[PDB]
Amino acid sequence: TTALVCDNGSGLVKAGFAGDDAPRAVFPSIVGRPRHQGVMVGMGQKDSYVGDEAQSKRGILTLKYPIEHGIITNWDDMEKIWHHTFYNELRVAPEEHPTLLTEAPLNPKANREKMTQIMFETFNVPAMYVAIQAVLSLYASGRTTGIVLDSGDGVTHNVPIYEGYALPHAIMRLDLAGRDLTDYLMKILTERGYSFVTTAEREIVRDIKEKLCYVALDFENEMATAASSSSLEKSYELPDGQVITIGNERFRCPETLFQPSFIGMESAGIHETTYNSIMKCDIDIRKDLYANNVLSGGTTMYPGIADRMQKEITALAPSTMKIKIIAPPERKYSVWIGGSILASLSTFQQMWISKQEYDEAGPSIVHRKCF
Amino acid sequence: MAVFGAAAPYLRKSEKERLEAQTRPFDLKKDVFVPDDKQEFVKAKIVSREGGKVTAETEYGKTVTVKEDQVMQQNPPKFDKIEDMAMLTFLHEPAVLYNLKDRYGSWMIYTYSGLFCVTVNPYKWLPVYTPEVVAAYRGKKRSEAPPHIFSISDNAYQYMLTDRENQSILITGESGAGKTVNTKRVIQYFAVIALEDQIIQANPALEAFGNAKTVRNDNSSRFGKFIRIHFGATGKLASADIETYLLEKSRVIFQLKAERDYHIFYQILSNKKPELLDMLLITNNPYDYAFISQGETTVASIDDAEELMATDNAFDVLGFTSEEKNSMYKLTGAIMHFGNMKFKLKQREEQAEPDGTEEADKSAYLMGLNSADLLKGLCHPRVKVGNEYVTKGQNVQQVIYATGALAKAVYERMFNWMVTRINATLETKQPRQYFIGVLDIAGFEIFDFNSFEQLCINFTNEKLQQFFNHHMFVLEQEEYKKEGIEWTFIDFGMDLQACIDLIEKPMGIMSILEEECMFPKATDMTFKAKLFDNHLGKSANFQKPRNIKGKPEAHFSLIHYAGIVDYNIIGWLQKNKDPLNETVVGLYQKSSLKLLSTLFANYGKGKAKKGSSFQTVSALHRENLNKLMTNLRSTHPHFVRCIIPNETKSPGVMDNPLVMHQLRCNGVLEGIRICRKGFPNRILYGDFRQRYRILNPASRKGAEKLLSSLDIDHNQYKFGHTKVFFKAGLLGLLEEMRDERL
Ligand SMILES: Nc1ncnc2c1ncn2[C@@H]1O[C@H](COP(=O)(O)OP(=O)(O)O)[C@@H](O)[C@H]1O
Repeated sequence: TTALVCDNGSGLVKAGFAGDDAPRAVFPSIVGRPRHQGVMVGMGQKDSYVGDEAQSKRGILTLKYPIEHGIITNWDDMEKIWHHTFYNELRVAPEEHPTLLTEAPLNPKANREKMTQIMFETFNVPAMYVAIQAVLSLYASGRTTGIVLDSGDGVTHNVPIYEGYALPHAIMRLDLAGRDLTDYLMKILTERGYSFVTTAEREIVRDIKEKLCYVALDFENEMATAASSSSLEKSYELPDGQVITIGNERFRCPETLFQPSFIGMESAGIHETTYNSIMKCDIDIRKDLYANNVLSGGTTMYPGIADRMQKEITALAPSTMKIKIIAPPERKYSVWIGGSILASLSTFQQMWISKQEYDEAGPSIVHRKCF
Repeated sequence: MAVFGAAAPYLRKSEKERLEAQTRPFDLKKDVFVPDDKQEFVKAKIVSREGGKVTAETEYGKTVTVKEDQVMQQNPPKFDKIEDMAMLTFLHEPAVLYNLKDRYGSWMIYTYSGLFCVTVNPYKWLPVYTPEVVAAYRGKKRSEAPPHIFSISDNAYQYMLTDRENQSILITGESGAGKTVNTKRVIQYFAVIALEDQIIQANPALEAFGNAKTVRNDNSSRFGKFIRIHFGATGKLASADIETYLLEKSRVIFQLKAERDYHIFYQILSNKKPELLDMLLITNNPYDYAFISQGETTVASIDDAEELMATDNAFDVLGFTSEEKNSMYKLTGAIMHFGNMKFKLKQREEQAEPDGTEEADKSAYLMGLNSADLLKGLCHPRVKVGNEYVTKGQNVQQVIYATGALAKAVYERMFNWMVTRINATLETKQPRQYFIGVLDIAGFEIFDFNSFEQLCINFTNEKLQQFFNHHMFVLEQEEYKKEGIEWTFIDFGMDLQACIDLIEKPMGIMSILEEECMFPKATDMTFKAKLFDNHLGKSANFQKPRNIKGKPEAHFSLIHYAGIVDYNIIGWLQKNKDPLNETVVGLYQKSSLKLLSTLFANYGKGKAKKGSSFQTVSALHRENLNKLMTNLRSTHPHFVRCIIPNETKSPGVMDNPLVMHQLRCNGVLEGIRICRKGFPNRILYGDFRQRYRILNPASRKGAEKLLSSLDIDHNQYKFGHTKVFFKAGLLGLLEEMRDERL
């Protein structure tokens, strides 16, 4: 038997089989419902589109994300997402496959409890397990120490690990991510004349962000460069023509990661929460952590983010340390890759939570040594 | 006794000479088998049993004392020279050694040993291979005719014809101990009873592409050759098929301190074909090429230049063109050019980039790809994530493992396709019914620096020996259900399967090795620690190593049927990795050569697609062994055991250590040991009477009266309805009471 590695994320579902080199199914975690009335009789419209289909019918739907910041807020939508993943994308029967699921640090406990209750009762999986995203990133990176910065789409977090032991008191979690960057980019494009308001235009703005945004190495110098030159402006082609041209908005959007006061948050940038997690860690492992700073997740994928973060952390740390930032090209899928590695490990086969254990001890079994 | 032509003496000595040799004094008390120093057990006499002191007077004039706990009787003279080792009155280890010793001194080659057929090769010509005995055997039975492989060949044939099933001949011996010519005479006999020339003609190709120098042999076979001889409905010769199994890939890359790579690279390195070297850019110096130079560079094995010529001749006389041999040679040269590639880490990153490009250019010009394109495909693989491709990163270790796996893959691919071409040449359109296959496999090799490859070999031989053991179990159950005497319903296989479960099963050695080469920062010490933490004491066969006579090193020891083997860990993680590079495989599919056929296509709804990185030599090997067992377990098997008498080509004189080594590593001793738990001495009632009636001179009542008046216990003999079963002690006691009766 083989296991299923479903990294449900928050804004992208990634599923596949344990032992693969990459996820087989990657689609947005979206549930769309029609908002107009529907006149053609006989074509038999359905009531909810889930996944990559909702992006095709995007023009006549209201797109909902069932998961807000790591946390699941709509359990019916999430059951639809999982059903679509199991049956219409992987085409497997979950009654005969263990399932490894992934979660961010410092979430509510009812999240995991309801997740496993659903997986055992609605889908009847034989076993299941919930892993932390950062640990799986560090598996897939081929390290055993290092401070991992996993910037997804709802949540950003640092998890310092040394020699296979994690330092829980030094785990930092920040609720600024790609979704807030998209909202800031909408709000900041509005000052050039373009307005995107609907949930179906949020997707167009997310595409603009992915395709044109980058991190400036020096924010003030890039601002002056954009104010004087015009060599920074790119054009983008909306899905109906009418090209839009954006200038300093390209590097002004992901700069919110380093100055979260742009969106009215009080906290510190990612370069500073990384350093603060390191300084919470014990003094004997800080050199290794400085040398093994691992990036993963979709929001770490801007051009120039590694160079920017190295410049910042280097200016912060003592001048006699080797700051080094590991940013693989397959960053976005690191959590899934590590999950596949972990579920294929042979030592792991007695760490699943079986159906018998669940029927014995209730959903509370999730927080036990079978974590 | 004239039916055996001129070979009659060598095939079987006359009854008259048997009786004239029977008359010989032998003391059953003080001529017992005795441990030795120069050998294991030597013929000697004891003066007396003085407490813990005895004195063995051997032939050499020595008078050593041995302990009363290591002495055991010698075979009686009235049962020496026995054709069937299973019928020996006393089944000991050196007993059978001396049996075969006197049989080869008396120049009797073949000897029955139960379900086996043992054959020590004679070094000079005998009339035993003349066609007269071949034709004249037709009509004689196995149970009566003296041992020979023609017997078991005919028995397999008639078994096929009566049961309408396939049979399997398992010839077991070392390359260079006569296996080739043994199989040759097998195929001759099969043709006689109704394409051998073609087999021998295409053989040098396999001898090249699947043989390499080990320490125990300079022409050792690595792949599991296996020839299927089909037939028709009328049991007449139809066609022949051949399959290759378990070809070791690690040799193409890593070679030990004392051994070489495959023969082909050296044969090409023979300058007698300068056109090959100047068309492949191969410099004469063998130290130049890193894949090969780590092994033994050159040895006095054979005339490698002449062997190159013999292979080229066999090629030109085989169905395939000259361009195809040219492509074969150039492909092997490309495999050779892979080893010298050089990679460095980048400026301020963890990415691999090539510094040397010349060997890259020339290997691409050979392979039929672009050099920049192949370098890009090695440094930056592209993988499929849903409906998009993203580039994967690699460092130097990863790209080197990928290069090694690519080379091993292309070599093994070319090999399998060459075997397909050979079989196509051999192929005849005659309808092919049930076949009788003959199998050539590596041996249970033991050394002082056993490694991963030797572990794989021993695992294979474990599966084979357990298979034979279960086969003999069912055969003994057949004998019992015939005789109407059915007892001891335990099988004989699980006692060996318990050792298999320590290699294949999850948390076994292979699974731990796979997990360890998957884990991030694993090392050999961590591998050893996990092996110990997970097996030590909690298992039955896994146990500590042993350091004897200052051996090199050993990290743990398993026990097999062939003895305790100490294995070494160093290098297993690095050598087990087999990450195949999918982008470069696609490049090969898009080549401008024959390569696109070898790599034709290689790497939802339920998919067992293990990734390219989650690939391990051990896992591929376990799969191949599984399918080989599935091919064999459908055929009724037969077993042939070949022993070298001495390392020197001088006949007559032998080497007892080499004999013991062959016996243990072969499993004849394990067969006799499985016998030793039941009643191995099995004789009918009539001859029993004619030989033991004078003890109580006068069929169940008289036999029972004699047995009760011979002080025999119940559990010591089993009363049958055609034969009454006795053990070693019973035979000894009946012998003694006969002797005092006379
Ligand atoms: N090339 C890119 N540049 C910038 N942002 C990107 C890029 N690719 C994806 N993203 C952002 O990453 C987010 C998705 O991150 P992901 O790794 O899928 O987290 P999750 O799996 O939890 O949704 C999206 O909101 C998208 O805006």
